[PDB]
Amino acid sequence: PVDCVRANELCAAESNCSSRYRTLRQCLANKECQAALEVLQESPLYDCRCKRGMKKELQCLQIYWSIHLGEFYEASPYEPVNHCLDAAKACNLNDNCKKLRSSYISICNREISPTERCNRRKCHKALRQFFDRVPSEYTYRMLFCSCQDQACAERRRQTILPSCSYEDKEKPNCLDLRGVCRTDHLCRSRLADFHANCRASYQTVTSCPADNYQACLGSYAGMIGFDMTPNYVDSSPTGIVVSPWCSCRGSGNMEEECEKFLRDFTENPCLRNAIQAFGN
Amino acid sequence: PVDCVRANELCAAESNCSSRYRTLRQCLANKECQAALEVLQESPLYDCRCKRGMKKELQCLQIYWSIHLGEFYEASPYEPVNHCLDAAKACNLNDNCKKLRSSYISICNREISPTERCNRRKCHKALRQFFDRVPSEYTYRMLFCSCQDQACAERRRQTILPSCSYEDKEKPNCLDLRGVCRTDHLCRSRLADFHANCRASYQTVTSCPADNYQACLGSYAGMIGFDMTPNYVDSSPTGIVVSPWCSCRGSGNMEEECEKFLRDFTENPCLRNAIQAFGN
Amino acid sequence: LYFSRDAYWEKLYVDQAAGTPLLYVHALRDAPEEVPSFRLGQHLYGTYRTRLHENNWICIQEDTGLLYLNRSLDHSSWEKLSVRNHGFPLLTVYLKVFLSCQWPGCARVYFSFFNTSFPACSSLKPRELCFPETRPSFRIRENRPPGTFHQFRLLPVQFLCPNISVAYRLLGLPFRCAPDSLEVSTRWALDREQREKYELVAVCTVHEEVVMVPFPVTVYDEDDSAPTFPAGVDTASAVVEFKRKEDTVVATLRVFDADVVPASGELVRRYTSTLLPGDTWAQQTFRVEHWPNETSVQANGSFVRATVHDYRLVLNRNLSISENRTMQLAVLVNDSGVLLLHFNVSVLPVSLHLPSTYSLSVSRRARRFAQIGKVCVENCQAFSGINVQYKLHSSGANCSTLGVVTSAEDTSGILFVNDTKALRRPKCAELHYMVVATDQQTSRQAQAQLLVTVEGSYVAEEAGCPLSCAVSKRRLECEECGGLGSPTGRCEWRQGDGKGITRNFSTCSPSTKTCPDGHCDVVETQDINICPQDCLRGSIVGGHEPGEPRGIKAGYGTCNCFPEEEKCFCEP
Amino acid sequence: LYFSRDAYWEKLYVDQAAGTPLLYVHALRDAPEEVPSFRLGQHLYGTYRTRLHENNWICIQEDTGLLYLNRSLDHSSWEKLSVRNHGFPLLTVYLKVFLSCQWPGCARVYFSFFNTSFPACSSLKPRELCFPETRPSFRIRENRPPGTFHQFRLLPVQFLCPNISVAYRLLGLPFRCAPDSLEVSTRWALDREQREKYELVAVCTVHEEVVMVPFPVTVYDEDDSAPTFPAGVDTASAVVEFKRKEDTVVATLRVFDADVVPASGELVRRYTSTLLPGDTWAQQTFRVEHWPNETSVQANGSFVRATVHDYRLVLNRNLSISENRTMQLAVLVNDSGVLLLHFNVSVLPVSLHLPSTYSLSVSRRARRFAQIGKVCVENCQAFSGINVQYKLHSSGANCSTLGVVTSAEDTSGILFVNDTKALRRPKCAELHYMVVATDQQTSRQAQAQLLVTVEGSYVAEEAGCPLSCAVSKRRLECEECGGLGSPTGRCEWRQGDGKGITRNFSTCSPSTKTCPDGHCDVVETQDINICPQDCLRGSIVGGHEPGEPRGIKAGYGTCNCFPEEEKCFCEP
Amino acid sequence: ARPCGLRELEVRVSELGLGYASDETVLFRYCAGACEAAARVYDLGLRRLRQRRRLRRERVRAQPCCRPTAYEDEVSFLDAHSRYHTVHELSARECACV
Amino acid sequence: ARPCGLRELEVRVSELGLGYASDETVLFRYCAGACEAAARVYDLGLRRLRQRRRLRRERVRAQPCCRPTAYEDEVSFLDAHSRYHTVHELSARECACV
Ligand SMILES: *[C@@H]1O[C@H](CO)[C@@H](O)[C@H](O)[C@H]1NC(C)=O
Ligand SMILES: *[C@@H]1O[C@H](CO)[C@@H](O)[C@H](O)[C@H]1NC(C)=O
Ligand SMILES: *[C@@H]1O[C@H](CO)[C@@H](O)[C@H](O)[C@H]1NC(C)=O
Ligand SMILES: *[C@@H]1O[C@H](CO)[C@@H](O)[C@H](O)[C@H]1NC(C)=O
Ligand SMILES: *[C@@H]1O[C@H](CO)[C@@H](O)[C@H](O)[C@H]1NC(C)=O
Ligand SMILES: *[C@@H]1O[C@H](CO)[C@@H](O)[C@H](O)[C@H]1NC(C)=O
Ligand SMILES: *[C@@H]1O[C@H](CO)[C@@H](O)[C@H](O)[C@H]1NC(C)=O
Ligand SMILES: *[C@@H]1O[C@H](CO)[C@@H](O)[C@H](O)[C@H]1NC(C)=O
Ligand SMILES: *[C@@H]1O[C@H](CO)[C@@H](O)[C@H](O)[C@H]1NC(C)=O
Ligand SMILES: *[C@@H]1O[C@H](CO)[C@@H](O)[C@H](O)[C@H]1NC(C)=O
Ligand SMILES: [Ca+2]
Ligand SMILES: [Ca+2]
Ligand SMILES: [Ca+2]
Ligand SMILES: [Ca+2]
Ligand SMILES: [Ca+2]
Ligand SMILES: [Ca+2]
Ligand SMILES: [Ca+2]
Ligand SMILES: [Ca+2]
Repeated sequence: PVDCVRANELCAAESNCSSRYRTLRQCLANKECQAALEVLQESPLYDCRCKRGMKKELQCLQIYWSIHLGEFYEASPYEPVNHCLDAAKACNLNDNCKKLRSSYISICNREISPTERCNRRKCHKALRQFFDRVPSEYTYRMLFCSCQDQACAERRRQTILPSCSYEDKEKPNCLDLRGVCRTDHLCRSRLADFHANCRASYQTVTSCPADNYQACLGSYAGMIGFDMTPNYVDSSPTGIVVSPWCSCRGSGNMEEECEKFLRDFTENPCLRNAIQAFGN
Repeated sequence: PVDCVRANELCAAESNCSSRYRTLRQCLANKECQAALEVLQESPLYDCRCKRGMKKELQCLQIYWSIHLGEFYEASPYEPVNHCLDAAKACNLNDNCKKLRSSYISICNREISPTERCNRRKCHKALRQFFDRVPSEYTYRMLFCSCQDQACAERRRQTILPSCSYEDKEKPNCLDLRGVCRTDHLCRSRLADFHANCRASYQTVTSCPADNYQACLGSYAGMIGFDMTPNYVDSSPTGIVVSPWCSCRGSGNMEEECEKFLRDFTENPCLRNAIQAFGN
Repeated sequence: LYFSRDAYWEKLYVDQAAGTPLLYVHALRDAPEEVPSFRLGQHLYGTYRTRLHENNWICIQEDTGLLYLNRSLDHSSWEKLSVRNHGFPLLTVYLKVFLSCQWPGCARVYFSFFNTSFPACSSLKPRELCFPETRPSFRIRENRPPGTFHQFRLLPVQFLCPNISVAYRLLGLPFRCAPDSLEVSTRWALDREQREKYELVAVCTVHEEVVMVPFPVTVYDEDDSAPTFPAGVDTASAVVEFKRKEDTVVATLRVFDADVVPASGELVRRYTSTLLPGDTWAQQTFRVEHWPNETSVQANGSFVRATVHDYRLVLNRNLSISENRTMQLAVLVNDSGVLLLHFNVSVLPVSLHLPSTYSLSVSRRARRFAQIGKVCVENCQAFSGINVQYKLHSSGANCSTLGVVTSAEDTSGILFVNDTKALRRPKCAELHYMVVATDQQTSRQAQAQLLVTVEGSYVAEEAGCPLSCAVSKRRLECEECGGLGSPTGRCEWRQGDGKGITRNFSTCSPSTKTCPDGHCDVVETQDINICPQDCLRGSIVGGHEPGEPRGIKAGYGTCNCFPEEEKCFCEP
Repeated sequence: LYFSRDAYWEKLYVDQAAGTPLLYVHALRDAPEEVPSFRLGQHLYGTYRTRLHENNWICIQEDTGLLYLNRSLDHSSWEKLSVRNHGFPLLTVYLKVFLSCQWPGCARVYFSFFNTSFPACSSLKPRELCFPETRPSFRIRENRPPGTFHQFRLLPVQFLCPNISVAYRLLGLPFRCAPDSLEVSTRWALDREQREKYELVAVCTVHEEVVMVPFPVTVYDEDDSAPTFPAGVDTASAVVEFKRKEDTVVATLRVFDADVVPASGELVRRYTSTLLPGDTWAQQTFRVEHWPNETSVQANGSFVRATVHDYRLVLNRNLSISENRTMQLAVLVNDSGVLLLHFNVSVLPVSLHLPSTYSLSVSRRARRFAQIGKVCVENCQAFSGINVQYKLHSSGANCSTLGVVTSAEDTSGILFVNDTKALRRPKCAELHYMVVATDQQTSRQAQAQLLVTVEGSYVAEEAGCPLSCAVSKRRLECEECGGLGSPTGRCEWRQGDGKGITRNFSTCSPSTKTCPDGHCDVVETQDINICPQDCLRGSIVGGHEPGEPRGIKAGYGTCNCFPEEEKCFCEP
Repeated sequence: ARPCGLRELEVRVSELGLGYASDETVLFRYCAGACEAAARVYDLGLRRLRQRRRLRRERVRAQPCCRPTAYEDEVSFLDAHSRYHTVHELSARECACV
Repeated sequence: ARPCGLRELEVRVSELGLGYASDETVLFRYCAGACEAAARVYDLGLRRLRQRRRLRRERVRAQPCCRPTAYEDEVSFLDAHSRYHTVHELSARECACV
C-alpha cells in the first residue's frame, strides 16, 4: 500500500488526475462532483493510508480527510497493524525514554498562576512526543502494569499526570467533546483508529477484531495527548475502568447515543481483555 | 602633506591627470613623456610622501617609485620626522612587546636542517613586525643601551638574533648587496630613509641634519628586517661600530665608492653621536 | 411517523429458499391519518458506508412491513460481494429503509452473513432460537397515539423448524402482549414527566428451557412545560458598593423547567434571555449571563430529570466611585411560556477618608528598605476594582527619609526607610508628613498627618558583614550581623524542623513576618538584596520545590542564597 | 681624457664681485693628440637632482679650465633659488662639467652658499685659508701620459686677501710640485701592479701656522695581464670511484691573474670558460664551474691585490656502477691571453660482493623490532649516490621471523625481529636465510648466507608492565620490566648528570646504543612505541631543548614519555 | 592506575541524601580516575613557587583535578506522596582532565 | 575569603626551577582563591555517595578546584650562555571555577 504523500506525488506527475483532485477539493472545501468522484475512484489517492509516527503525518492526514464524502464509526486511515515501579526503572535506565520522560514531566508540572494549574497545550504536545517516538516495550509497560494494592494503582494512574492533561474544571458532554475532537484532524484520526481495533464483537473468542491485542493497545495509546484523552477513573487494583473526561449529563434526547459512546471505554470487553492479557 | 594613496584617489577623481599618469606609467614600466611630466609636476602625486607603519605601506611605495625618473643618495619618501637587562625586563612586563618578542624569537630560533640554520624570510618578516608596531620607548631601549663590560655588549649584540638574520655563509660585495636592496621596493625606501637622517655634515655642532637624533635612530631602526641589515660587529663595550654583512673585497675599480658607502655605517659621526647621546 | 428502533438485525445463511420471511418492521405514528409506507434503499451497503451492489434479493411488503427473500443465494453471489468490500472482511451488510439516513426519517437494517449452511433443528441451542444477539432498545415519543412496536417470532426459525412449541411472555403497565398473536402494543399514551424508562423481561419457553431477556423502552420528550419559578421569587435585590470590578456576579436567580428537548446544542437558540431597554447605563455596565444545569426530581417514586436555568447579572466595566444611583432591571425569558424577571440594583458611592493622625516610630540603627507601617483607606480589604495610590509631602522639605509604595493586593501603602543619611542626623529627629490618598479614574483625594519620631542610639557596622541577611548560614552568624531590609539593624533567624522538604525551612531573614512569607511585595522587589528567598529568578541547589511565580517554596534543611549570582543552596 | 677627480668644491658668499675666479679644473689625457675642452651644464642643480635655474652667473675658460664669476649676487637672487628647492633648505648647489653625468665623461662641481657676506682677512683661521672642508681624492689611470692634476691656491682667498704670504709644499716619488707655480704634476707614467696607493702630506704655511693635510692618490688599472698558472701545473687528475652523486667536486685548479678590471658584474661576461667538445658523455655528466677570489701579493714591499680564479669540474648526474671509462678533458679560458686546461678523469666500476657467511644469534626472550646485526656491502661508508636495497629469502618458507630495512645513511640493512610467535617455537630454532643485495638503476645483485640460532630460555611477562620502556620513570621500575624494542627482553637505564639542561639526560631506553642516540633510524620509525625520546612529534613539559627534526635534544633531570598522547616530561 | 573518565552506577533516589522520599532507580554517571599525563609547565612553575613560600598564603591548586565538562539536563521521578520531582544536572556527560 | 581569579607576580626565570640559568624577569599570572558559590546538585550527590562508602574506592573530586581555562602562548628569554629559550603555556589568561 502506497501512503497518501507518495500518492499525492504520483498524482502530481499527471494533469488529469491532479485537475480532478483540485476540482473536488475546491468543490468540497451534481454533474461536476460525480465526474470528479468517478475519476478519483481509480486513483492511487483512493485507498491510500497513513502510518504511525511517520515523516509529515499531518500532511498525510490532510490529504486523507479532504476526499472524505460526508457517522458514529469512521474508517481508520492507518496501516492495518511492584511491576509499575520496575517499568519506571526500565525507562529511567534508558537514555531516550529518560530524556522524553523528564521532558513531559517537567513541562506538565509547571504551575503558572493560582488559577491556571499548568500549560495545557505544551503538556499535550510533550505527551504526544513521548508516546510517538519511544519504543513500545517502554510506553506500554508503564501504562498497562497489573497491580494488587493501592500504591501500584496510584502510580499507574499518575503516569500520564492526570491533574494537568486529563482533568479540567468541568466535565463536558461526551457528544460535545466528540464534536470538538472531530473538528481537529489528528484527534479525529486517532479516534477513528480507536474505533477500528477495540470494538466489541460476538464472533471471536476474545471479543476483539481478528484477535489482535496489540492493535487495541496501539489504538488506545495513540489517544493520549488530545482532547479525548482517556485515563483510569480511580486507584482500584483489579477493576480496570477507562473513560474520557466527560459524562452523559445534559444530553437531551441523545442519552442512548452518549451512553453507547461511553460504553466503548467503560464496558468494552475487548479492551479489558487486552489490558488484562498484557498483565499476564 | 597628502600621502600618495589619497593622492592616487584624488587623481582617480579626474580624467586628464589619470590619463597622463597611466601614460607615464606605461612609458616607464621624447614628446609624450615630457608632456606627461609637465602635466604631472603640478599634480598632487608630485611631492607626495608615505608614512612609517601606515595602512597599506607597500602600495604607497609602489605609487612613489613608479614616477621616479632615472644616484648614490636618493630622496627619502617619508614624512620629515645593566641597562639592556632592564630593557628586556620592561619589554617582558608589557603584553604587546612580550607577544611580538616571543614571536620573532620563536620563529628565528627554529633550526630546520644541519645545513639550513633557520627560515630566513619568516625571521625577517617577524623582525619587521616587531620593529613596526611596538612603541619606540621599547624597541630603542633594547637596541641602544650603553654598556661597560662584555656580557652587556653580548646581550646587546644578540638582540636582533644575528646568527639567523644578520650573518650568512659568505660576505658579499657591498655594491652588489646595494643592488639587491635597490631591486626591492621596501628595502630601497628604508635605505633612502637612512641616507637622509644620518648623513654627516660639517655645519651643525652635532654633525646631524638639523640636529635631530630621533630621526637618525628611527632611520637606523627601520632597516632591521631586510637584506641590508645592520648590527654590531663585536662585543666591545665602548666602541660602537655598526655595518651591514658585506665587505669591500672584489670591488674592482670601485673601491673608493664601496668604502665611501661603508663609512656611512662604520665611521659615521652623526650615528655614533646619536647612539652615545641616547646612552646618556 | 417514526420507527420504534433505529437498527434492525437478522442472520443470513447459504441457499435460503425464496419466499422465506426475514423480519417485521414497526413504525409508530403521530396523527390519526397516517399509514406507514415502507420503501427499501437501492444499495446493499457494506462496511463503513460502502456501496456493493443494487438490492436484488430482499423484498418488502409495505402493508405489514415485511422484509422477506425474493431470490435465493449461492457461494458465487457472496464471493461477488466480498471482493467489492475494499480490503475488508465481509461480516455484516445493511439496507436502508425509508418510510415517506437518520432516525426518525430512516432506519438501517443489518444482516450478518454466515459461510455455513442452515444448521439442523436439533443443533440449535434455545438461546439462539428465541432472541437475536443484539438486544433491542425501543423509542416512543410521549403524547402520541399508541400502536404496535415489536413482534417476537424469529421468522426463518419457525419457517425452517416449525415443529418446536415456542412461547413468549411478559411480566398497571401501559404495555401488553396480545393473545394468540405475538405483537406487543401500548394501551394508553405516555408522558416522560411521570416515568421515563421501562425495563421489562421477555420470557421465552422452548418445549425445554426458560430464557429471560431484558427489554428496555425509553420514552422521548416534547417541549410540554412552560418555565416555572422555584417558589414565587421573581425579584432579586443586590447592592453594588465595594467590589466594582470588571466582571462580578451581582444577582442570581433560578428558573425551573421540566422540558429537556432544547439540548445543549440548540439551548442557545431557543432559551432566549433579553435584557429589556430603557437606560444606556445599564446596558453599558450590566449584562445577563445564562447557563443551565440538569437536576433529578421525583414523580411517583422514580427519578426523572429536568433543567434548572441560572440567570445571573454580571458587571461589564470598572464602575467609578462617584456613582450614586439605583435602578430596577427587567429580563425576558423565552421558552420556544414566556417569563419576566426583575432585578433591584443599588450602586452606592464610597467615601475614602483616612484617620486624622498616624503616630509611629523607627529605630536609628535601621537600614534602607525597612517596612515600618501601613497607610490604608478605612475599608481596606474590601476594594476590588479601584486604583488608590498614596504619596508623601514633606513640610520641612529638607529631611526626606521615608517613602511609600502602593501594594495593590490590599490597596494600601507601605512606609519604608529610603534614605539612611537623613535618618542618622540629629537635626531631622521629628518628621512631619502629609500623606495624600489619590484616585486614578476620578481626581478625588484625601489627606492625613504622619508624625514619626526617630529614636535610638547608633552602633557602627562591621566590615566583615555582607550586604544581605541570607548570605549567613548558621544561627550565630545570622543574629550577630545585619543586612539590608532589617527594621532594627540586625537579622532574624527562623528555625524550621526535620520533616524533609517542607515549607518551614530554617533561614536568616530581615523580618520573619515579611521575608519568608511566600509573597514578593512591592518593597522587596525594588532591589534584590532584601529578600532573595521570596523574590529570586534563579536556581536552587539541593532537595527543593520551587516557588510558583518565583522564590523558594520548599527546601531541605537550611537555605541560604547568593543574590549576586542568582543561586540558592538548600542543605542540612 | 678623464677628470682627475669627480666632485669639486667651492664656497660662495653674498655680493661677490664679477671677474672673481672660483677654481681650476684638471683633465688628464690618454693620447698625445687631445686638448681638454670644458663645457658647463645649463642648469644650476640643487638637492637630489633638482633643476633650479639656468646657469647665468658662473662662466668658464676652456683653455686653462677656469670656473669664475661672470655676474654678481644679491639676496633676491638666492631667495629666488631657495623657493624652488621643493621643501628643502638650500645648502649646496652643483653644476655639471662636460669635456667632450658620470665619471670619467663628466664631473659635477659643488657650491656651498653662505647667507653672510665675505668675512674679514683677520677673521679667518689659516685652516680655512689653505684647503677646503672636503679633502680631495685623485684618480689616475695607469699607463697614461702624465700631466697636471691639482693646483693649491684658493682663488677668492688670494683675490680678496692678497697680502698674506701663503706657501705650499710636498714631502723617488713620481709626483712633483712645480716651483713658482703651484700646479702639481707627475713625472713618469704609472702602473698599479708596482704600487696602487700614494698617501702624501700637503703642507700649508701661513705668515704663522703650519698645517698638514693628507693627500690621497689612487692608481686605476687596465687589463694588462694575461692569466698565469701558479707554478707550471696544467693538468689535474682525479678518480671517480665511490661517490658518484649528482654534484661532487672532482678536480680543481687555480689560475692567477694580476688584472682586476673585469669586476664582479662583468667577470661573467669576460673571463670565459668553455668546455671543449668531442664526447657527449662528458658534457652530459660533467660541467666546468668557475669562481674568482682576490688575494694580496707583494711587489716592492707594498701590498697590491690580484685575482685567483678557481676552475673546478663538477658531476652533473648520478653515475651508474657499470661505467668503466677514462678520458681527458680540455677547458678554454679567455681573458678578454688565452689559456688551456687539462683534466684526466677515470671512472672505475664498483664490485658489490658480500662476505660468504653471516653467523649471529638472538635471545628467545626478545620482542618485536629488536636490532640484531647489520648486512653491508664491504665498502660500507664510502657510497654516496648509489641506492642498494637488501631483502630476505627464507629457504624453509615456514619460519618467518626476521626482517630487513635499508638504512640509506650508511646504505646498510638492519636485521630486526619481526614475528615473536615464530621465534618462541621449538621447531624454528636454526634459521637459514639468503640475503640478496640489489641495486636500483642497474639490476646487478649479490647474495650471501645468513645462519641464525635462536638461543635461550623463556620467562613469561608481567601484566603490570607497559608497552614501552620510556613509560618507566625510576631505575628500579626500568630494569625490572621490559618494553618493545629490547634485544634481550629487559630495558636499560642510562644515567645522566646534574649539569642542568644537557644532552646527557637519564632515561629508560631499549638499547643504550640506539635509542637515546639523536637519530631516528628506519627501525625506530616503524611504530612509535619503540623509542619516543628520539622520534616523537609532540611537546616536552619542563626545562628542555627540542630535537632538530624531532625528538628530545636536551632535558633537565629524568625524561619519560607517553607516546600514546605524544607528550614527554623532563623533570628532576 | 586507570585514566580518568565516565563511570556508571545505579542508585535509589533516597540514597542520594537530597531529601526526596522516593524509591525509583536512577542512573548516575560520574567522573573518576587519576591524572598523570596532563601536567604542564604552569603546574611545575606554580608548584615550585609554592615550595619557596613565595605565594601570598592562599588556596591554590597545583595538581589537575578531574571534573566534568558538561552535565545531563533533567531527571524526573515520582515519590511516596504521588508528587513528581525534576532534578537539573545530576550526572555528567563528558569527563575531561581540566 | 576572596573569589577565585587571576593573580599576578614578577619572577626571575631561575626561580621557576625549570633548569634555565637566566636572569630576566617574567610576568606570571596564576589562578587563586576559593570556590563557595559554585557547588551543584552533582557535588552534593557525589559527596553523600562517598559518605556511605558506596564508591569503588577510587580518586574522586567532590569540591570544585579552581583551574585556568586557557593559557598564554609563548614567553621567550635569553640566558647566561647567549641562547634563547621559548616556553609554551607558562601562565594563565582566564580563571574559571570548573
Ligand atoms: C450542576 O449540578 C451538579 C450537582 O451536583 C454539580 O455537581 C455541577 O457542578 C453543576 N454544574 C454547573 C455548571 O453548575
Ligand atoms: C446620594 O444621593 C442621595 C439622594 O438624596 C443623598 O442623600 C446622598 O447623600 C448621596 N450620597 C452621598 C455620598 O453624597
Ligand atoms: C420567542 O421566540 C420566538 C422565536 O424567535 C418568537 O416567535 C416569539 O415571539 C418569542 N416570544 C416573545 C414573547 O417575544
Ligand atoms: C479594571 O480594574 C481591574 C482591577 O484593578 C484592573 O486590573 C483592570 O485593568 C481595569 N480595567 C479597566 C478597563 O480599567
Ligand atoms: C527613594 O530615593 C531615591 C533617591 O532619590 C528616589 O529616586 C526614589 O524615588 C525614592 N523612592 C520613593 C518611593 O520616594
Ligand atoms: C677568498 O679567500 C679568503 C682568504 O682568507 C677567504 O677567507 C674567503 O672565504 C675566500 N672566498 C671564496 C669565495 O673562496
Ligand atoms: C674495466 O676495463 C678494463 C679494460 O681491459 C678491464 O681490464 C677491467 O677488468 C674492467 N673492469 C671490470 C670490473 O671488469
Ligand atoms: C675571447 O672572447 C672574445 C670576445 O667574445 C673573442 O673575440 C675571442 O675570439 C675569444 N678568444 C678565443 C681564443 O676564442
Ligand atoms: C641521485 O642520488 C641521490 C643520492 O641517493 C638521490 O637523493 C637523488 O634523488 C638522485 N637523483 C637522481 C636524478 O637519480
Ligand atoms: C613484518 O611482518 C608484517 C606482518 O606480515 C609484514 O607486513 C611486514 O612486511 C614485515 N616486515 C618486513 C620488513 O618484512
Ligand atoms: Ca408529556
Ligand atoms: Ca421548556
Ligand atoms: Ca417535556
Ligand atoms: Ca515577602
Ligand atoms: Ca700597468
Ligand atoms: Ca686579466
Ligand atoms: Ca691590470
Ligand atoms: Ca635512535
